[PDB]
Amino acid sequence: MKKTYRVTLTALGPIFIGGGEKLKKYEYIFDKQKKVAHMIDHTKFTKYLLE
RNA sequence: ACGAGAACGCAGCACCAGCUGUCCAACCUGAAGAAGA
Repeated sequence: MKKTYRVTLTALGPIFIGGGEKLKKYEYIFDKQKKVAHMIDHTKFTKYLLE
């Protein structure tokens, strides 16, 4: 018989699963002073470029 | 000066009426977006 089991996972360390790779900053912004990286809303990015 | 002369085997008539090319059936099975030193 089939028995379901709800599973909870707590990452003790950092866990990374990839979905894509990007080179130096083209699809994101990196403020080196504040150690903060911003990902640009790409459709709003192209609307802004058109504007 | 023919057992012969003259004489449409012709007229009207729907190969037509009823009937599902239908019934059953997962595009499915397995696979770490991942690793040197």
